[PDB]
Amino acid sequence: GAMNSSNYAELFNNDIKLFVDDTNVYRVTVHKTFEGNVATKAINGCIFTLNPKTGHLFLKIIHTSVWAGQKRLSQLAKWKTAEEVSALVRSLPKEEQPKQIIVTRKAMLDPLEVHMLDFPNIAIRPTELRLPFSAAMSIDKLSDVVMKATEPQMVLFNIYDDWLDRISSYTAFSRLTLLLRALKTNEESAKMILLSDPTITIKSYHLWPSFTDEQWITIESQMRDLILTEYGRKYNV
Amino acid sequence: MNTVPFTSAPIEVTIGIDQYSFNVKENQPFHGIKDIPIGHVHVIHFQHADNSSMRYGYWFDCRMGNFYIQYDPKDGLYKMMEERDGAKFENIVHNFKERQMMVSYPKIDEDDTWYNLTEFVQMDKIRKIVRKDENQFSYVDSSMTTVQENELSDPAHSLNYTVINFKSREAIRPGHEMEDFLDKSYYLNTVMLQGIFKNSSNYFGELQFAFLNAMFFGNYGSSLQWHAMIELICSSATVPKHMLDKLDEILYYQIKTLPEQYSDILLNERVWNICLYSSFQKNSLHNTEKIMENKYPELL
Ligand SMILES: O=C(O)C1(c2ccc(Cl)cc2)CCC1
Repeated sequence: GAMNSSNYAELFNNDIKLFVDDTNVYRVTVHKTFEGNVATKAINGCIFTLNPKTGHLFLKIIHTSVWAGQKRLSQLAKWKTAEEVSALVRSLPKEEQPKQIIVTRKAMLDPLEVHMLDFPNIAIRPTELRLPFSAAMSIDKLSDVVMKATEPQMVLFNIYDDWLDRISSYTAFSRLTLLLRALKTNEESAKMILLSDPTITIKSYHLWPSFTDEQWITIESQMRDLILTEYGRKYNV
Repeated sequence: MNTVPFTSAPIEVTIGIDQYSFNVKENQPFHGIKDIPIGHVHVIHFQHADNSSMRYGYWFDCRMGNFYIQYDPKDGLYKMMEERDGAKFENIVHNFKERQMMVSYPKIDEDDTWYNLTEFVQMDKIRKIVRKDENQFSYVDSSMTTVQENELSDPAHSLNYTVINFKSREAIRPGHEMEDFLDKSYYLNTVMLQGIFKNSSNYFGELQFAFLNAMFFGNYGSSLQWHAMIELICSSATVPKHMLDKLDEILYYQIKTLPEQYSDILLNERVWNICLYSSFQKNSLHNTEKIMENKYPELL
């Protein structure tokens, strides 16, 4: 059910829509056992649910206890995601419920369709573009609240901080995807770009530094440089 | 044995009677079909020599009345009719037999194919899928659409099969989303078997009737119905042993009887690979899997 760039504009219109990313829902470390076999240990995950227009992020924290005594966890994760998303929709006032939900992976179409049977007018469709939402765990404040969680927890963020006071949603989401793409390609260097100048800080209620318009241009350029490089490093070009 | 006489054959047409068929030439002196085995439903079906468009035909049971065929030159097709005058009908049949203008239903005494394809099919049920209550027989043709097809335009000429949809509230219990979608046993046994069909014989009868309309008329909606009903059983982890064993027999003969030349349009590759190789019942259709592999290994 995936479209082309043609309507990058459908994103930022006035129809309420949410992006659902399940990459970080089911997360493991793989290790050797005393007997020299391999075992996984689960760590906390999250559902990344984002309104691209408003920047609102509904970060559903998935505690490791949800997997206890369950089989086929990677398949269960997709259904747990669909259940949480449906619960979120049901918890919103009607006028705030999305008209459509965009899954970033095609394996979520059926778990979500089934959980949303009660909402026939909410269109479920997947991307066939490449969105970097899996890098949301590279954002320090987001990573921190997931790892510290002792129980299931829903934490609300604005992933655009205050940008919308100054730029459009279109630009705001292009900056976010460029920041996330950079973080995904070379986290260390991306984080170096963002903090090298200690005079530019991160407000306690923000996720990203308080760059001026001028400083955002420079930053965005450095992130583009980064991605282009890593592309060279990787492919030898 | 019973008889379906023909008033005449004014236009050239290939006539089918169950899985048998013979060519009749424009105004050849053809007057019907005799020795039709009592105890089974049957289908007499037609493809005009001049317009292969619209295969069409009639489901009937000779125990339910005296039936004849009459070409209608206004509507342009062979029409089944009932003769209520019993004395008149015996009279007509005896004269046509005496003049030997009837073909004999050519059953081979060792052959159980028709029974094996119509085991669970009953006229009373056919007449509920094909609603035209003034007639004791039922008309079907290539183009008739199903109730589910019209939902996604004339309901008088629809095929009223049981709607099956794996992503519906009917199929999916609130709170059991993942469970009921990956193991459809609830949907099969409680919703459909216990709720709608009442027993497995009525389920298999619709199954077989859907297959037969798909094959004899290339009715696409019927084909969709046949595949759906197989997939529901095969995707159910919990099915009565007797249902599994019968289903293997049902499907084996359907596969056995299917014209090879039609295998590319009437068999859904996805459903069959799923049923035979990925589903809960992957190991429970030995006969059906052996003939699918030996006859159509290309689909798989
Ligand atoms: O083309 C795509 O995949 C993207 C998309 C997704 C949903 C809508 Cl409504 C419109 C554009 C563009 C970012 C993902």
